[PDB]
Amino acid sequence: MKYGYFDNDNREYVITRPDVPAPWTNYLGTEKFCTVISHNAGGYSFYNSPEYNRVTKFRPNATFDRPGHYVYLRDDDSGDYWSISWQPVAKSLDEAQYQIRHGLSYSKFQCDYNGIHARKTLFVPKGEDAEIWDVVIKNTSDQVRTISAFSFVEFSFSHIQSDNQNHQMSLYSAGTAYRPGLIEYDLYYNTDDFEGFYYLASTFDPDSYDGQRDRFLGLYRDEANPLAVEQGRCSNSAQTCYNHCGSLHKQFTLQPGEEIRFAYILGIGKGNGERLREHYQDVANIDAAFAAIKAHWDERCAKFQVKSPNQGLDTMINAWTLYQAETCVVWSRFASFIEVGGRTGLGYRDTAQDAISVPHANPEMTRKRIVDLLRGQVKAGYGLHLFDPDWFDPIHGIKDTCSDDHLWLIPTICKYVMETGETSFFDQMIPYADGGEASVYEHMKAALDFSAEYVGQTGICKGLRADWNDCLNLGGGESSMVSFLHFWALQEFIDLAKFLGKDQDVNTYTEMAANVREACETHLWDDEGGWYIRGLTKNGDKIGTAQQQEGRVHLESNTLAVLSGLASQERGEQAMDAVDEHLFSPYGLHLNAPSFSTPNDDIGFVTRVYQGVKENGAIFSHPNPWAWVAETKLGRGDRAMKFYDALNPYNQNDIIEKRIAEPYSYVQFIMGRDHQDHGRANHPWLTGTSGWAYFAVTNYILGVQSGFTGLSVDPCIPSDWPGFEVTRQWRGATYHIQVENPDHVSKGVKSITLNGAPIQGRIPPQAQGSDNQVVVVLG
Amino acid sequence: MKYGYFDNDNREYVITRPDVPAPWTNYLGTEKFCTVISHNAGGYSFYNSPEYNRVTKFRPNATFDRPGHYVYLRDDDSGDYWSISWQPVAKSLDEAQYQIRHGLSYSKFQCDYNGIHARKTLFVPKGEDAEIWDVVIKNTSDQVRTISAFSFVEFSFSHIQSDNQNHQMSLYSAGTAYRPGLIEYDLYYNTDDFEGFYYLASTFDPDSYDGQRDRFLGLYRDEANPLAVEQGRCSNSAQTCYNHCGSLHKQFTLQPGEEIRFAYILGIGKGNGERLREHYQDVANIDAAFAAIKAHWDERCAKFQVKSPNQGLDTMINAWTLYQAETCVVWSRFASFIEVGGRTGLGYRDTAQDAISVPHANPEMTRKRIVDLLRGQVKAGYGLHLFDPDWFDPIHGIKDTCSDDHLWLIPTICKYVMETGETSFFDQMIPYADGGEASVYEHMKAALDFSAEYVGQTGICKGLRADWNDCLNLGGGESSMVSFLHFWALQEFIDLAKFLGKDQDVNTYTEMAANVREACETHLWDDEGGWYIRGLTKNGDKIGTAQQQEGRVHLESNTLAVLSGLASQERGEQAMDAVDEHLFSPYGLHLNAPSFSTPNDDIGFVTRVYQGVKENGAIFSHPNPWAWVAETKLGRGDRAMKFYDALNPYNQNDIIEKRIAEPYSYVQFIMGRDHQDHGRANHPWLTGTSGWAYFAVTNYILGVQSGFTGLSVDPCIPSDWPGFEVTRQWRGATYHIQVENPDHVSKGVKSITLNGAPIQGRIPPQAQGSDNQVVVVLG
Ligand SMILES: CC(=O)N[C@@H]1[C@@H](O)[C@H](O)[C@@H](CO)O[C@@H]1O
Ligand SMILES: CC(=O)N[C@@H]1[C@@H](O)[C@H](O)[C@@H](CO)O[C@@H]1O
Ligand SMILES: CC(=O)N[C@@H]1[C@@H](O)[C@H](O)[C@@H](CO)O[C@H]1O
Ligand SMILES: CC(=O)N[C@@H]1[C@@H](O)[C@H](O)[C@@H](CO)O[C@H]1O
Ligand SMILES: [Ca+2]
Ligand SMILES: [Ca+2]
Ligand SMILES: [Ca+2]
Ligand SMILES: [Ca+2]
Ligand SMILES: [Ca+2]
Ligand SMILES: [Ca+2]
Ligand SMILES: [Cl-]
Ligand SMILES: [Cl-]
Repeated sequence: MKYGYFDNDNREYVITRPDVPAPWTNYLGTEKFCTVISHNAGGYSFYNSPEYNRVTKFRPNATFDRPGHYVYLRDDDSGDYWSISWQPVAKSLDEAQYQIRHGLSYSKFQCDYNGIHARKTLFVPKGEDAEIWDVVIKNTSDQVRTISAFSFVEFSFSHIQSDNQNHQMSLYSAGTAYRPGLIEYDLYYNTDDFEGFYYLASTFDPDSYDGQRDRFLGLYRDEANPLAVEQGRCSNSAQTCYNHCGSLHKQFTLQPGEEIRFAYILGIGKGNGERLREHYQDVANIDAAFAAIKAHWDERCAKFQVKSPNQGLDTMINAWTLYQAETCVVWSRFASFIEVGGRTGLGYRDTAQDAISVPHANPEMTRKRIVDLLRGQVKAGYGLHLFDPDWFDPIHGIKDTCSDDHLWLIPTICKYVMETGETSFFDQMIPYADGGEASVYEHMKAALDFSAEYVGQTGICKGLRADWNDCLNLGGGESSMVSFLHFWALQEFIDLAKFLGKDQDVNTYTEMAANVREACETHLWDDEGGWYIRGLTKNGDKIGTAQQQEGRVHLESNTLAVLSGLASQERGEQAMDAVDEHLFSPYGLHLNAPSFSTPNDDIGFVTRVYQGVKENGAIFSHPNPWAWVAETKLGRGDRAMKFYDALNPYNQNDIIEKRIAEPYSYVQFIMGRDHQDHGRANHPWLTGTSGWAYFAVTNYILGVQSGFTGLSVDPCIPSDWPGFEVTRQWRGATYHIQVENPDHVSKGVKSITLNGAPIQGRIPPQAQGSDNQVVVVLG
Repeated sequence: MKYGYFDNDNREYVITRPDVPAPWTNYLGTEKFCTVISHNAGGYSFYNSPEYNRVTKFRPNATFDRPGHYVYLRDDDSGDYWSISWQPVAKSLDEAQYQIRHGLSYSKFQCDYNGIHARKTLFVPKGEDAEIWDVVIKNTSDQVRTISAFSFVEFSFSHIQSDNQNHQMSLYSAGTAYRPGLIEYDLYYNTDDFEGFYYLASTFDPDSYDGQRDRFLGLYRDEANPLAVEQGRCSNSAQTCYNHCGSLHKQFTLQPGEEIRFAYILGIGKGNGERLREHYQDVANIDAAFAAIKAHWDERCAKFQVKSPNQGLDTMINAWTLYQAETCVVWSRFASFIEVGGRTGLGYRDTAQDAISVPHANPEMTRKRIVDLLRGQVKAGYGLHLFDPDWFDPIHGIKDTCSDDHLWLIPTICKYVMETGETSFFDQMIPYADGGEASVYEHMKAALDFSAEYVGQTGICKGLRADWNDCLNLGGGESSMVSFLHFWALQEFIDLAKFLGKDQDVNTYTEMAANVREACETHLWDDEGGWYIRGLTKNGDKIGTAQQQEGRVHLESNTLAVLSGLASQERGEQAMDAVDEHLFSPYGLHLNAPSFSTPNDDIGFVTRVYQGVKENGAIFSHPNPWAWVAETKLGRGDRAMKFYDALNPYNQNDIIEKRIAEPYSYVQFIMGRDHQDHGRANHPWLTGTSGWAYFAVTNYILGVQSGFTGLSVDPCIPSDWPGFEVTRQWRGATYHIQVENPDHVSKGVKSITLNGAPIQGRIPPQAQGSDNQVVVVLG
């Protein structure tokens, strides 16, 4: 079963029927004002901080996703009414035809019902902290029609906790006032004239309005049947206290075939509403704003485009996955339909990894996030697991420290400089979260040294509070995952030190890496099973061996052993063969097998989690891309693509009855084989799987990698691929790459020509604005 | 407009139409399991801790109060369905007749619709941690009817925060399993077999069941139209993860006039569901449990009953206000439809005051709360503003300390001993919250000494974080309210010291009281306005003077000046005349006038609050009873009764269009004259107004007071009252008091006879079980 399809030409996902088994969302905004909106217009907006500056309310985890940003239409001759989005009125699907087009930073809602065609485009324009509701109403019937339009949003008390509880205070913390075409919402206790005021404006001069939720909706009614809409007019309510809304109404008379256009604007700050309602009265200004949003992503998408034999890969890499990855970098991970309160700010390992994915498209935000992370690192070398970057914009103990957090930043910083060429970044002085300062370079060394310090007697990194797996809590125990990550970070740093001419550091960290490899190869390999163990408990018991009944094969240890470059080709192939044989499923790779069932606090909370769920035996998406990278390093492109195709949301467009979640978005996890709902995807959008998938495909499968001295092209693809093409923008120059595979191999470059001339090795960075033809022949 | 009436004979409030402008709630439970239920069966249950052991979910502050504890009925011949409570199905009120009877610790729901009579009684039986749903269905039509019944509750993830957010974790934290007539809900991460399991059972053997919320309700449907109910059968769902519910269904065939009875049971703990569903199959056990709940309150009500010329007073004192006050003592203040998360445990000043109200009816719980408060006091003498008594069941700094908290405990402890005669309580050793221990007596002295230490250069108590008024934040500034409270506490302690023969302490605290009175009479009286000021800022500027434009007359300072006994009769009368002239309104006494409008942090947050709202110029109920007491001390009974009648919810039974809130419950505050909604009552049930109102009427208007050596009767009533009668149980003996007012005075006892013999002064405590005739003649 399917509910829509991908429109490649318009870079939009088209939902043809709104009765999807779950809300399929999209993100509006690219700067500070953000809206998480569903295909049923449910959702909410916030400014900068989802926790402290929510703009409109949201009642989560319910059968309906309300409230939202709704436009109700009413036939004033019959009294019939419906919404442009299917919900909340939910007019029969046998009578009304709905369509939703989710695009990059905008969503188009359409409804054709009983002679009236209506369209509503919701998007947050660049340069403003507001959301435009571009509405078009057309009379397609053969008679004159009189249609009234009503808007609705329920204003938030701003702090999520105040919307959910402590109403003894929040119910008396705000008020509404009305001015022509503008409902002004005042957060009475917020003295800031910008952040302390919200508004809902209309480009038309209203016939009626409502600022009080209880008056617009009415007693014993909700968003599905507002009293104001049913009766055909608002009550012109506005006062201090209780719950507030933004409802503006206007009646229109339409001749047959006639259409009208107007807009509603939801925004923040005094003065802006009056200004924007006037500005957008000239629809050309709305079209210009929309064009700017299209340009924003056209510019980003153009920097990396691929044409290959795999349509699913092309569709996702050329738009959707780039989009999802950058959304994570810009908006972090705490504002979705799943993350709706509590945690806020930046997750250290999350943003550290996300930031490695799109420096080619958004170097400015990538740099900003990297600086945020460096400011969030303590002198000891570790990172603050969860923090608000605004805290350090010009601290927990070791007990709350996760062992992997800080290490992820090394490869990311190196990649940022490789991509931008901003070598001076390493000399920038950045303060530590707990006092003092150091250059970016020294911050990196502090991280590498920390992991060398916190090891066990055999040289394996301690797991501490938790490693990448939040449910693997070893403390004094040791993590294979962390040691492999340490090795990867060390390899990256060594290359940097060589490039910078830091001979002393090259020797120091080459020696450190050598010790890590020796320790891992000696202690972490299980020669009976043929794979790498997950780690060891504080008591020295190995976790993940061939003789255990639970949790024998783990995805993190085996994939990272290869991704880091630590494992030999021989052990790498066998370990990954174990991954394929025991963890692969048509929906992707399971995190571990068999699932844990016996509580064991020497291992972690994972042993107390349902089988096939979350960290315990489910298909946790994030590490899947690590397997793809591992396979490319082993030179097995067909294996890598098998894994890619299985997890690619695009290929599950017609199995929604099982998947449930958006076919254009990677999710946190899919129920594993041990759970009856095996196949059901959970938590779309804000997962690091997106950035890693993008990074893995672009840098390893397609094999395009920026470097300190040049651009490398070393693909690992399915042997049956005749070749592929990639357009890559790097440091202001364009590289038109054509890969040919006449002998049908998977990996191995026979020759590379730059503008007709054969070259050896990397492609040196060419002049700004230059266009270069790169032909790579495999063999 | 009215929506119901008081049924004095059955001690119930009868709601005749369910479309009340707000949810009118009741509290089920008297031990550990509690349910906050509305007249539309909306609401939730929790065990001991509302914050960490919520049993069923609640989506607060919305147009509908859902979810709840619902029973859906369906005519299987037509497919028509409705709920016993009006909502959530909301069958037309022109077709169905609904009635709700809220009683003491039970609620009766009734629905008569199209030939079917249905009744549902919800109550938490003593001795069990569960809620019984006693259902009776009767076919009143002239034909055979086939009716199916379905239950519904949405199980909570237990921690309120987990229901509201962090679903990335909570959605996978529980599961359901089914056994005959029992849906077992497992909080997977809670290892306790009792607290970690909930259930919904039926006395009947089900035809179908549903443990998954999404299957019972269905896609794009909610509690108003569950798919299971519409189709006439559940899907027999049960699994781990996602949202869970407790739905059990059974079809019944009823001959004309035939009726059936069965029950649903919502509860906690493994093993209990299977046991109780069997136990209640014998309806006699349900009736016995209900009889125990009736006995519980009959015993309590009988200890103080009044018969006077004022029906509203009698109705409330003989049942409703006693009920509300004890509900506060037992369940604290953090579980209502307003308090739904965040704060939990005990508020120091709140429980300290509440505990003075019902020691005659529930001495055990009163003692328990007093011990909780003593354990929550630090060596310095002050109390922890908000704490969980379970923490100290065998700490903030001075910056978070409120200046009044600890003082309220003195009069309360003295009253407890006067009431019970447990003089040995003073010698009990109780540990301080921050280490060390001291006798109850010494704990009290530590509190009194603290307030003598923290004073300004003129001898007035510092306001610190805040005094009784949470929005009056003076810090180094001084509070008139605190000094008056200190004087009251000192007077109470001095009497105790005298009684115990502690001569040294008598002299010490008599001297301390003398200094407080001199300082207050010299510095706090405004001789231009004729009242007591509210306090002084840290800079020495008086707050509440005749020359100021905002906040001239305050209720707290003027009432407490008299209640404490500090003010002279002359100043007391004039100050209270200012209260009457400037603060009285038909809805009660305003807290201050004029309202504040200019932000002034030297005074407090009250200057930043909307006018006529909350602490800024609204009718804050809590201090109103203080005015009643003040008037009785001045001997003006008519004035006291005028204030009582104005605030008495009972008298507002037919002005619901303005009041909105329950006419049987005192509320936190009523919108003041400065707000357009003047008259609207907010936050019923959990307000200290109830305990204070009960204490004020019983001890001062009716004038019945227990003492260390005897019972006192010194009433202050309206001069036109011919007299009144009171039945008082004290220390195991009954006192049948008859007050006669032949000369029509307001206060002043001419004679008192005990069993026919004239006596002078207090009535000595008589023998256990004795019945005594007390005749008091005023004059
Ligand atoms: C105006 C306002 O919101 N006042 C409330 C006050 O009534 C309440 O007692 C306190 C509890 O912490 O919070 C706020 O101060
Ligand atoms: C099983 C489970 O609930 N796991 C989650 C984990 O996925 C998440 O990353 C972490 C965040 O603090 O909380 C829990 O550990
Ligand atoms: C935002 C967040 O806390 N994401 C975590 C991620 O850091 C962790 O690596 C992974 C595995 O446990 O689970 C995700 O939920
Ligand atoms: C439970 C609670 O915090 N109740 C407070 C009470 O202590 C305070 O005396 C009063 C006046 O500010 O306001 C109530 O909301
Ligand atoms: Ca037409
Ligand atoms: Ca404001
Ligand atoms: Ca160019
Ligand atoms: Ca009949
Ligand atoms: Ca359990
Ligand atoms: Ca007796
Ligand atoms: Cl994730
Ligand atoms: Cl209150």
